[PDB]
Amino acid sequence: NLYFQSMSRVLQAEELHEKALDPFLLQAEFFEIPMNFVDPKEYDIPGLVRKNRYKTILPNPHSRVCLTSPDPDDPLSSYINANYIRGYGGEEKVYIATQGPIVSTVADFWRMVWQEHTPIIVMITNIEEMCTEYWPEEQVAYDGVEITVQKVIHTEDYRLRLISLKSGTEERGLKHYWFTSWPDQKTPDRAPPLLHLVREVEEAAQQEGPHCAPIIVHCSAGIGRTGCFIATSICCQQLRQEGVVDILKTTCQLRQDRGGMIQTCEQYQFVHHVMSLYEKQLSH
Ligand SMILES: O=P(O)(O)C(F)(F)c1cccc(-c2cccc(C3CCCCC3)c2O)c1
Repeated sequence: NLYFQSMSRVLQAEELHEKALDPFLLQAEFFEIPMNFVDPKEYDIPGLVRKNRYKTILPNPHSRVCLTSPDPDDPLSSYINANYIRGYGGEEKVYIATQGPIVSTVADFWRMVWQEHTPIIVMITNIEEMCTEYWPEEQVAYDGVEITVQKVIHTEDYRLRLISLKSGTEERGLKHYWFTSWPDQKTPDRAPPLLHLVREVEEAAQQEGPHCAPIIVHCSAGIGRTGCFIATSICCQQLRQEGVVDILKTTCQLRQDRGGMIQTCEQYQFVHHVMSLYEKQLSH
């Protein structure tokens, strides 16, 4: 409740199923949630224009990812349009939501991957929408870190890249999930590929073992599709643990961390479609 009054609506199975199919109640609920957008005058940094895809979609200062190398005291070098996002039960830094890298922020994005020890990146972008292609065909170096694409795995809904990151003697692995099945119309029949991605990523996150480093999630602005992916991921754990889903409370938690998380009402309804489907799958 730090930045605005959180709201809650605890849904058991029947209400969840019915709520996903009630666009009139969904829009009434959705448009009562504060966007929690940052006033652009909150940042007064020369050269900042080149770091933002959109001038009104800025990272909330309290949860902003600061790039501490090579100069934490330089407001521009330290800047990236990204926020730490709490996971299920308020766990700190489960995710980082960021905008899709642009030409001038490609190297900044890799500085963030390196700083945070990110083991997983989730990219939600259509092949037609091509975010700047920030990974190499085979190999590239950015600020002392050699990035190598070791393997490309093509599945129906995502391209998985197994990437190696090397700097001096230390080597780290990274899994890059490029999801290509984001739908134009957020109808219930388009929910299974997103649910499959959510489940595949949470299993890969568990395989990292204790205190998994932040998972980076991005789409064009880093709020809409990113908000849907993260909200779904949190609610899948809530459903398995508690037997209920609270998409409203989860959306508020996301907005406190980054303004605008779950951008449209159609995206809000889509999360309900995904969660209603997962509840039916779990029931078996
Ligand atoms: O499901 P999707 O394709 O992502 C969608 F939500 F439908 C959708 C459709 C069309 C545009 C955007 C969008 C994406 C990034 C930034 C913005 C800005 C918001 C603030 C003002 C400037 C534009 C967008 O409007 C999202």
